[PDB]
Amino acid sequence: HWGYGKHNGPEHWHKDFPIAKGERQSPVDIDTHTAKYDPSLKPLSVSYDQATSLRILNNGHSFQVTFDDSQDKAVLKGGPLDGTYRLLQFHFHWGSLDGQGSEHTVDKKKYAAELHLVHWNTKYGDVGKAVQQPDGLAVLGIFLKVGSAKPGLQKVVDVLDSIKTEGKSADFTNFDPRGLLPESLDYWTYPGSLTTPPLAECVTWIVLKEPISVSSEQVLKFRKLNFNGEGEPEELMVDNWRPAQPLKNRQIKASFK
Ligand SMILES: NS(=O)(=O)c1cc(NC(=O)Nc2ccc(C(F)(F)F)cc2)c(O)c([N+](=O)[O-])c1
Ligand SMILES: NS(=O)(=O)c1cc(NC(=O)Nc2ccc(C(F)(F)F)cc2)c(O)c([N+](=O)[O-])c1
Ligand SMILES: [Zn+2]
Repeated sequence: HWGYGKHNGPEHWHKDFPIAKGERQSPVDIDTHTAKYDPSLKPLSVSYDQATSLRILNNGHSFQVTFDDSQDKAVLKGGPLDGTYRLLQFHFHWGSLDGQGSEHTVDKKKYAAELHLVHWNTKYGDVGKAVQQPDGLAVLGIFLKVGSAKPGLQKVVDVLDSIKTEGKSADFTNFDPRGLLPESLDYWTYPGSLTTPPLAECVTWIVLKEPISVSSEQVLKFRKLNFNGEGEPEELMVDNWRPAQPLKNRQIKASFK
């Protein structure tokens, strides 16, 4: 199946997932001079104090931390969104070198990694229904640059040895995702898609302007994960990012001047 290699990477995905060539695909390059300030946008409302993390897992293309989404415990509201969206999981995309790894770019600048917090619209009842709707998901995207360490990330870093290969999972309770947020919640937003198969065009993207800083030692440990399963030849999990897609007839809106 699909992946990020020469023979099964993003340039191949359209053969199995023809929506890869669709009209609202992600990621995109954010041109800061053509983004449109929109004064009708509201501040984001991030309510994560009651979040219940469950598991951390290596799914063969990234690693994810999952949350209990059976109640309104960790929700995203406001911004460009109508309604309440529940946090389901977060995961990262990263590079083999510090100058690549993010999926979105800003004036063509690539960051070392990108954090995606995936939320789904509770009006649709479960996440499987939400992925079939044009407003079903909201993904909060946060850029990572290399610099000072991020203390709130260290406990994710320290458990990655236990999920090195695809299919491994571990208990990962009492993790507070508020420690992954930058100080400012100013954002760009646009209508887009999942950046992995099935590439469904169901996502309101909210990309934060302010990156978080992580240390070289922290991102190094991402690069030690494996795409392969246990007992298979080692293949390092790096460069699990999709390149920017055509913007087509979309406008990126900014919440700030
Ligand atoms: N956590 S999420 O981003 O919001 C998210 C939600 C769903 N929900 C589905 O109901 N169905 C589905 C879609 C495609 C496949 C297929 F065809 F890929 F196998 C299989 C099943 C999902 O599939 C994925 N996903 O990644 O597939 C991600
Ligand atoms: N970049 S992205 O478009 O946001 C993105 C989406 C997915 N897919 C899912 O999360 N699938 C999924 C999650 C839960 C269910 C459940 F539990 F509902 F069945 C069903 C399906 C993903 O694995 C990654 N990734 O890199 O790991 C990135
Ligand atoms: Zn992602």
